[PDB]
Amino acid sequence: QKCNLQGQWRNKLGSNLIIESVSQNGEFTGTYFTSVSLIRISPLTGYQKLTEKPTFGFTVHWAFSDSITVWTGQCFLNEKGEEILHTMWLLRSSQEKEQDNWTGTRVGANTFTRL
Amino acid sequence: KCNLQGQWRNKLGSNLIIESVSQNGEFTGTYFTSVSLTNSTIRISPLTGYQKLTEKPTFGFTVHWAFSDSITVWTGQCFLNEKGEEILHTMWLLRSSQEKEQDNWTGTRVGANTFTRLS
Amino acid sequence: KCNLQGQWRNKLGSNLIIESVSQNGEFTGTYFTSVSLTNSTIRISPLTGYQKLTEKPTFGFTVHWAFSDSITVWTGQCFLNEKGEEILHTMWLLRSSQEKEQDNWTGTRVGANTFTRLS
Amino acid sequence: QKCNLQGQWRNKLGSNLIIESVSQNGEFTGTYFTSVSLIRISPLTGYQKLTEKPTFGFTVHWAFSDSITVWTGQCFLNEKGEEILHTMWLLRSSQEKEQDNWTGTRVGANTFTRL
Ligand SMILES: O=C(O)CCCC[C@@H]1SC[C@@H]2NC(=O)N[C@@H]21
Ligand SMILES: O=C(O)CCCC[C@@H]1SC[C@@H]2NC(=O)N[C@@H]21
Repeated sequence: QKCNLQGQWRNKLGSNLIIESVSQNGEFTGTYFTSVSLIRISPLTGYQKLTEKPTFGFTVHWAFSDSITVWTGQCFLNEKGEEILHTMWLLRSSQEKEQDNWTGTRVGANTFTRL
Repeated sequence: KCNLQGQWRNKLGSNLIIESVSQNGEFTGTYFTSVSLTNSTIRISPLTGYQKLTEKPTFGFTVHWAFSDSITVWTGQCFLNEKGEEILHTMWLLRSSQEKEQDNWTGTRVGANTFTRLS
Repeated sequence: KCNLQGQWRNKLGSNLIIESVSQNGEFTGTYFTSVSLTNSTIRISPLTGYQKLTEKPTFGFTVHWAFSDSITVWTGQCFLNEKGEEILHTMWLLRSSQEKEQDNWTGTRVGANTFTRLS
Repeated sequence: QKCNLQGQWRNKLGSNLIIESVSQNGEFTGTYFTSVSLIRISPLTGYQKLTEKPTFGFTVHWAFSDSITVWTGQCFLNEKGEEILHTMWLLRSSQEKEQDNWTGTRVGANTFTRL
């Protein structure tokens, strides 16, 4: 356990984060399955650092919606010795007009643990 | 619709280049920041993300800084302004690498930037 | 130092008025927003907050919207620009009232605004 | 238990939030005691809504520091029937120059429970 993000993860909302083999340069791909909404299987792409307790970020391209979410976070080993992802996210909604842009960005935080 | 391809700058003078956009909305490119937290030499850094292929597309991307242990993500939407020029309204989160879990709370900065074409 | 007292506007046309500043940094005033989530009639709403009484003061405040169940908080810093005019750089969180705990995650919007004096 | 914010609260960082009697118009005052830093007793001022499951916000004026934090959130009764504050916050640090403003705002989330 050294925070190679590869594998399946869940958050408290019940969403599933599936991350593939991390490339030599830290790039990864995967799949996001969400139970909440403002059933979707959506692709993601991002990067992780190659260090101990890596930082990372990724974008989910929500299927059948005009929204996008980005997450960024860092992986740590908790007190019980297990890997936890601490994240914060921005959820962008599509606005009809430029003047409505101020309303288009939600923010939040979630922790992921392994399935 | 927008064409996120090409070169953009923000008010800080940072340069965003989107190299290619695929039919699934995925894109790749580079980011050259005019500002940093670190005292290390800034270098061009890679990015990956997605856009919607719609009118006034939303998009998001991650920059994997080549010169620090940080990561930044942006998400935003492209509009045409009054003059009919393309503008990307974005907000971003900058993650710094913390030493221990107990310091996690200090690790995330937030901000906004608007990108335009090079004048 | 800045004098946060008086009238300010942001790029959306919203009007921030700071009525008074006490020696402990506490201030009160009102906010009139040019934009809202609701379709209800916008009305002037009260605010309370604090500034540092330093050069280039940081500050924060909360607006208790009079016409909705939302709350917004801003925090920022005052600088002098190139022309020697006062500017407040802020970021804000807008909390909307959610029906149930399970919807909490949808409840917080974020953004940035800069405020200047009335021209 | 109907989310009158009055009383003592703690978050997972071990900070203490002390909120006084809420006024007729929803305004409140109080005191914030933090264990983390970038011992402080600091004043706060803010407002709560007068509704069920009230939203709220407040500013803490950190003693002996040039920083400010604002929180905004909503109070709910959890599954065990107890009051929880779900919050997000912006922490502003004082920058030396206008050009450094981009680096001055941290963001986060915390949940408070009663002491
Ligand atoms: O110093 C680091 O650790 C990485 C560089 C951070 C650059 C930040 S990220 C958000 C903001 N927008 C930019 O044009 N650059 C900065
Ligand atoms: O509609 C509501 O529920 C309350 C009005 C929200 C106004 C928002 S808060 C942040 C942003 N800055 C402004 O000048 N007004 C909007």
